[PDB]
Amino acid sequence: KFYIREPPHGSPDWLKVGLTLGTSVFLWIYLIKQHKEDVLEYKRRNGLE
Amino acid sequence: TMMSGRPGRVPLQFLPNEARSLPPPKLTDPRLVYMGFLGYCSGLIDNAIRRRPVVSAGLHRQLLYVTSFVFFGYYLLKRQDYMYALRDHDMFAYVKSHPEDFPEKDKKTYGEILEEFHPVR
Amino acid sequence: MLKIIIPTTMLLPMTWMSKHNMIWINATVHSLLISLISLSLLNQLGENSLNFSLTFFSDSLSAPLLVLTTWLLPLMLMASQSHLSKETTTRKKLYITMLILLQLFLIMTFTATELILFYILFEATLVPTLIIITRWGNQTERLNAGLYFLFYTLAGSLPLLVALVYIQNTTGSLNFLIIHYWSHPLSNSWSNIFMWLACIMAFMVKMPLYGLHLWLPKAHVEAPIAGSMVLAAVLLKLGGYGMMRITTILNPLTNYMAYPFLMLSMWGMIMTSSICLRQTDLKSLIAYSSVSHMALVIVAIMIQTPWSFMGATALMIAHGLTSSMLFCLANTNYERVHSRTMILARGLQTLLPLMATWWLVASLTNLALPPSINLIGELFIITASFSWSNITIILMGMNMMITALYSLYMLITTQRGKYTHHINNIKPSFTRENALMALHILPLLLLTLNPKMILGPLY
Amino acid sequence: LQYGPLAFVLGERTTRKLTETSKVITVDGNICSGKGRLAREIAEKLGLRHFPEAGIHYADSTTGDGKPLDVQLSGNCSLEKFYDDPKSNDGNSYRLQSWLYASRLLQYADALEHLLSTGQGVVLERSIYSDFVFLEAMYRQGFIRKQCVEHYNEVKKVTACEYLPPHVVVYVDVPVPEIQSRIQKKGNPHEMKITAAYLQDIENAYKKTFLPEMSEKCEVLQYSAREAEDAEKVVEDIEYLKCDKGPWPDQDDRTFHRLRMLVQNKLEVLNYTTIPVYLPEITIGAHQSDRVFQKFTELPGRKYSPGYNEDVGDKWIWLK
Amino acid sequence: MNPIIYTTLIMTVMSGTMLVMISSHWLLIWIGFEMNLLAMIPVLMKNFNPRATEAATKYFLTQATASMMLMMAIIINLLYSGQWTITKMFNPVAMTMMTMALAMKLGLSPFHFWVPEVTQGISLQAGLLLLTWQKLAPLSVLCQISQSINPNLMLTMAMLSILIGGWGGLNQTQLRKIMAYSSIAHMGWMTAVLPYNTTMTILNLLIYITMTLAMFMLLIHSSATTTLSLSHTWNKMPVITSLMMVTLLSMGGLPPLSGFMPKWMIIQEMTKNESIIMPTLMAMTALLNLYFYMRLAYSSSLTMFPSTNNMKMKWQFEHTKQMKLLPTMIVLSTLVLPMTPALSSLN
Amino acid sequence: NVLQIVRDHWVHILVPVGFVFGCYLDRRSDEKLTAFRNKSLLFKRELRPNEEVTWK
Amino acid sequence: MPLVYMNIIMAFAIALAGLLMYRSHLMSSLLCLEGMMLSLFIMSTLIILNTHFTLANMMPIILLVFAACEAALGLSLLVMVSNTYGTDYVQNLNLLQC
Ligand SMILES: CCCCCCCCCCCCCCCCCC(=O)OC[C@H](COP(=O)([O-])OCC(O)COP(=O)([O-])OC[C@@H](COC(=O)CCCCCCCCCCCCCCCCC)OC(=O)CCCCCCCCCCCCCCCCC)OC(=O)CCCCCCCCCCCCCCCCC
Ligand SMILES: CCCCCCCCCCCCCCCCC[C@@H](O)O[C@H](CO[C@H](O)CCCCCCCCCCCCCCC)COP(=O)(O)OCC[N+](C)(C)C
Ligand SMILES: CCCCCCCCCCCC(=O)OC[C@H](COP(=O)([O-])O)OC(=O)CCCCCCCCCCC
Ligand SMILES: Nc1ncnc2c1ncn2[C@@H]1O[C@H](COP(=O)(O)OP(=O)(O)O)[C@@H](O)[C@H]1O
Repeated sequence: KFYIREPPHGSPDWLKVGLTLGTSVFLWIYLIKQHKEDVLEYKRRNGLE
Repeated sequence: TMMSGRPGRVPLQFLPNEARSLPPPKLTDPRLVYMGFLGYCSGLIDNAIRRRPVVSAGLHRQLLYVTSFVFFGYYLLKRQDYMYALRDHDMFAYVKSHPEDFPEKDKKTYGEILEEFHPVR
Repeated sequence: MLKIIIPTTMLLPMTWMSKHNMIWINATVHSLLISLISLSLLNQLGENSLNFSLTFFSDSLSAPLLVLTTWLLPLMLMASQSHLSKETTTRKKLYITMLILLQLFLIMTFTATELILFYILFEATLVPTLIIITRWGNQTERLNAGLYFLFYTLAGSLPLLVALVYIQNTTGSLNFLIIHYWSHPLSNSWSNIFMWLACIMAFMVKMPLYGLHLWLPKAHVEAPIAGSMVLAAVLLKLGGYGMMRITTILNPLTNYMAYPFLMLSMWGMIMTSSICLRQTDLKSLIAYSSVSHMALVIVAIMIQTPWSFMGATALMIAHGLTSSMLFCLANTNYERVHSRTMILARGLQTLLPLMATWWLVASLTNLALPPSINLIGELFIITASFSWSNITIILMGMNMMITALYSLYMLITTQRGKYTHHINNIKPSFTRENALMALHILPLLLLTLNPKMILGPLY
Repeated sequence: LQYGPLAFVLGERTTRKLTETSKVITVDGNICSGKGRLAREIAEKLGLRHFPEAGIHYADSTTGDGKPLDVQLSGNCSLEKFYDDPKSNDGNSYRLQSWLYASRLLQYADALEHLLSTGQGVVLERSIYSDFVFLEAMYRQGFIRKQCVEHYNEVKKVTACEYLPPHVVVYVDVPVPEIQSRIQKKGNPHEMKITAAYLQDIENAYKKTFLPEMSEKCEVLQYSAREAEDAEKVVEDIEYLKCDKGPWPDQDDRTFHRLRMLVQNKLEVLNYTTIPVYLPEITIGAHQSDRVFQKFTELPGRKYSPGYNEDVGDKWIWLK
Repeated sequence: MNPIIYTTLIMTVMSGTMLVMISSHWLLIWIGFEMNLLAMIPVLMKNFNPRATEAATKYFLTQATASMMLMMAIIINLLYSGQWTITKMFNPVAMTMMTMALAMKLGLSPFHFWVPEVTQGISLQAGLLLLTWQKLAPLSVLCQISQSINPNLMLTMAMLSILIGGWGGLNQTQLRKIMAYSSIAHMGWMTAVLPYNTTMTILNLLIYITMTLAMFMLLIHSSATTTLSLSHTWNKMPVITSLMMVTLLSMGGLPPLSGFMPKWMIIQEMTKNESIIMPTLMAMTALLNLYFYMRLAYSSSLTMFPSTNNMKMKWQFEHTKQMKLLPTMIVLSTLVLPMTPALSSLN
Repeated sequence: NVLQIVRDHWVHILVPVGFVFGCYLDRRSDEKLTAFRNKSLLFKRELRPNEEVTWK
Repeated sequence: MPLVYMNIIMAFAIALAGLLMYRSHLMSSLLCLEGMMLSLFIMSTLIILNTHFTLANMMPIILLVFAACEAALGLSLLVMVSNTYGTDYVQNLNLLQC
């Protein structure tokens, strides 16, 4: 307890932290899946594999 | 407007179905790495402006910055590659269709070509 | 070239994550390591250049300049750590970051394989230099000096950008190999004359040419020690490197458009040496000496013979090292007495013996004393100019006489005589300063031992 | 969440929050009066929050830890030095006056924020509108200059033209000889060096300018020492002041919203306290400014944001 | 003004701009312009004072005159063609009227005075919105009708805009007037490249919008409206001054910053059309913009101006309100040169 | 202790790892330019029985 | 083109010249601004009626609507200027300088 008045960010905003981490994880998963699907579609269209 | 009004162009379509036939950018594309670097710089500037520890505070915020920048950069690279490929395709089609305008030329060697010599003195 | 570029981009996080009392140590050690790594580029071929990839390539002209830049960075670090003791840690890190960015841009400039990328990088070298000058300069005139430098360089360089994009549109490529193998003669016309003017004038302003040089005394006098060291050693050589690279496509128009520039360079070399004879400021004296030497380099490039290019390259390297050493010596004496007047501090020969020895060696190398590479380059340029015409010998002889006169005048005024009676704060020379002088001078003598490493592709 | 436009459209309304007793009361008086005791008693009996006189280091009290900072980092002025050598050549008098005006402006902003976000009334031991009496006394005694007075007037205009006047102004009138007697009995040498004219000039400014000015805005209560010593009658008189001809009846929800948004932003409150008017008294050179700012950043809990100071015991920085 | 009223007026301005950008009918385009102006005027007059009232009056008069000329051009084009679709106009007189009306809306020279006057009159947020959105819409119309623009008139107005913006910004000391003259110069650049590559016009518009947003957000953060007011920011938060110095260097077109990309691409494109004198003059004239950017940078960041005494209390307090996307604007306005080939995606 | 020393002297690996990464990227850039490997008129030759490429 | 269109276009040109040349009053300039849209309305309806563009007959009504919207905006600005300065003179709108 150093501040006479409670700082606005004294405690982590757990809702915001969860939203941020979940959004990052979801975006990375979606990007990986999208790249996989794009590679497969390109292979199918150009008759490689 | 060069490529605007191209036949069969769907309005407000970021990536048409015909773009699926092109090689997608690799996840380790140097352009994607630069996009992630821009996201990291954005996170650092965020911390600096808000007067937090620049490298320590807001690791989740920095992660989201990097992820969003990489995502948008990937889709932007896809669209850029598609547009350049379409430009090259149309150019080659036009060259094929206008042989009178793009004729083959006789190739003569430098033993046959006469070039003036300018001495340096 | 990535094995040299990436270590600098890693030097940046090292500088920004090091402890407050270890920044100088880390930066100096790893800059020396990067210089040692960059020494490998001196192994050049006898037929073609070293083409690493589609973006970066190295040549017998690019290699010595890269090695000079990588070797010059730690010396700038030493001088800066000398004069920036009271700055905060963040500002010290910012200064080191500016130096690192300048070195990175210079490396990419000298290794760029395309004219437009070369233009982008050699223009990018202005921002760190301008920040350094206008932020860590001592006098009130640093702002005006930065304005002069920036606007001279940009007014020179913008028509160069227009010329480069026009050349790309006309020919299809700005790649140096393509424009060399596919070069075509430049017919005598107003359009070709103005293209030649755009390119050559940009690089002449960068040289600088006589009549386009005021920014050089302004910036060199008012910049900090590191800024002065990098401005003369490397940043002046961008013009010469560009002119050597760009004159491939400008023939045979160069045989006729070079007369005004040759006359300006010769007569202004004489004039700037004479100015050095009557200078009341030591930094101004060194700056005008730099102007004279770069005017000689301009003469060599304009006459454009295989013997002139070799002399031009050797003179560029030698002048870079000598000017850096002279600026360092002047900065040490300034730190002693907090004034740049040349006659304020005298008797330094009897107050600081080894520093007087360093002064003597630097002055001997400044004038063309054989077998130094300064003399090698100057003699090659003089012989090529003699082949060009037989009164260039008259002009070169007058310039050499005045060069010796003003060099020894500076040495005698600063060192000889009797010390100033009231100046009693001249402490013994520091180990750091003596090491800086030794690291400036020894590579010069080693290059004298092995001269073919700095004679360019024409060797 | 913090108050803002979204909260306003959600439905938080100042008029709804007000409880008909949300009044701003300022007790004023000359040097060494019973105004402090009167303000304490009024705040206690009426249930209002008491804000003591806004002296130096009030901003220190309201930020970081409650402990006041060093004089070099907060105020750079001394009331003791002003008393000992009023006509100093270093601008101490006007530096002190401007810093005290800024402190009073900050305290008034804090009190208004408290009243608007809580509905409770506030009792200030002095306000912005009574601060100029010291400036007039200093100028008429030759302690400061006309340029200093003009700068004070400019700042006062552009700053206090935005805030609502107090509901009640209670002035305690004490004659100068009694003031000097109380000062002599108190025993503090620095204020024992106060001259008679300086005490007279403050009284003249209070009676001739401040009271006539505030009477037009709203009702003003004037009490002597004996009347002020009995606070029961003062509170009874305050309670039966049903008249209100000020702007407070005219205020609406949108105006209150703007006022609350202004007062909750302290940098926006103090925006015009540092305007580029280069008076020698208050101007600080580049080197001194840089050194003092470096020291302030070197202070324990001041380098980063309040939630991000590791050395004072803040955790979870990497997830904040 | 009530927050609901403010947000609905902002949404009406954006609705008018979107109507202009999506409509295919000249009458609907004119309706969009009218709605934009009608909802924009109170936004300018939000903070009531004589300066705001005068700025709103001048802006309204200029926009009303431009809209009348635009409607006259539409009617004249209808007379000679009987067409309402927005395509290549069928009458040179109607095209001249339309071009002059749109130039007056954009503030191109010699229709520029209202831009610095209104920008100095209105607050920082109002100036930001004004510059960005009110340059966004008429340039969309011009890009649509580019194929019938008269190159001589368009390039004359563009060169006049560049010169006048450079000189005005050179003389001014007020930050809002400096920003207005910078806007005039950048509009000159964009309209100069318009009759050759609308894609390059859009690229320059995007870069200019990013840089202007970053600069105005920094000015709002520093709460400075003059040069001397900005000269005190180094003593309270030196990070803002450094970021603003970098942004100012970018706005001058110095490599390798983002501001060099629009000038570079425009010069290349205009040179492709066998035009050299115009790109050379446009490149050389920008040195005035760079000069007053550098003069502003000397005062704020590269040097340390004298401070005051209450700056200690300002140190003690903290900046509460946050302007989101400011770091993103700062990054995108300085470090997107290597990503240049994305203009094909913009195409 | 080791943990305190490493916390201060961990930056000294940055330049060496950057040099290693740069050499690796140089190798990768070289491996993309094998379009005329063992096909230049001056250096064309038959492969040895136990080698696959002339240079890497 | 008949002479009626000539006269209508001349009327619009006269109204435009009147707006661009102020004398003292902001109200007179507003009156000139209203005349321009009157001429535009007349020209548009003369063109539409002659060519029997049946669906275009609703355009002049919208033109009038936005004309009087602009008139309302100008009157609001004029009353604010009058309250500020005491007269609607355009000489008092000189606080801002180019
Ligand atoms: C990464 C290193 C740098 C590379 C740069 C390359 C280009 C990109 C730039 C990106 C910048 C991002 C951060 C921006 C905000 C920085 C704010 C700051 O002060 O930060 C201090 C901060 C540490 O101090 P602090 O106590 O935390 O800071 C608290 C206060 O902010 C302390 O501040 P204060 O309150 O004490 O105020 C003092 C200071 C406060 O002001 C500042 O410090 C300036 C802040 C803004 C700088 C510019 C931001 C970027 C703008 C675009 C740059 C374009 C560059 C290219 C163009 C040419 C050059 C312009 O003000 C002054 O000194 C005023 C006088 C000087 C004004 C004139 C010069 C201004 C800068 C102009 C040059 C800009 C380029 C260089 C930027 C370098 C930034 C670090 O330093 C950093 O965070 C540096 C970056 C550290 C990165 C660590 C990454 C992880 C570990 C290494 C991993 C490496 C890769 C490993 C791979 C795997 C291996 C196995
Ligand atoms: C760095 C400068 C700022 C960059 C930020 C720009 C932000 C743009 C806002 C929209 C981005 C996301 C859009 C995705 C959904 C919309 C996609 C679709 O609706 O638009 C497409 C078109 O929009 C763009 O293509 C997508 C945005 C492209 C932005 C690229 C910026 C490139 C700047 C160069 C530097 C690289 C910066 C890298 C970081 C952004 C197709 O519409 P279309 O009907 O066919 O185009 C009509 C235009 N005509 C008439 C001229 C033809
Ligand atoms: C998708 C479905 C999953 C669930 C829904 C998620 C909705 C969106 C996620 C919400 C993000 C969030 O709440 O936290 C944002 C954090 C930091 O929060 P804050 O404290 O700064 O407000 O971090 C940030 O501030 C984000 C920074 C990103 C800035 C914008 C980057 C733009 C990318 C493209 C640029 C070209
Ligand atoms: N604006 C000001 N300028 C100069 N001095 C001031 C100012 N405000 C308060 N002071 C000084 O602060 C002191 C506060 O004393 P005060 O609280 O009035 O005593 P008491 O509580 O006995 O009435 C006074 O001596 C007064 O001189």
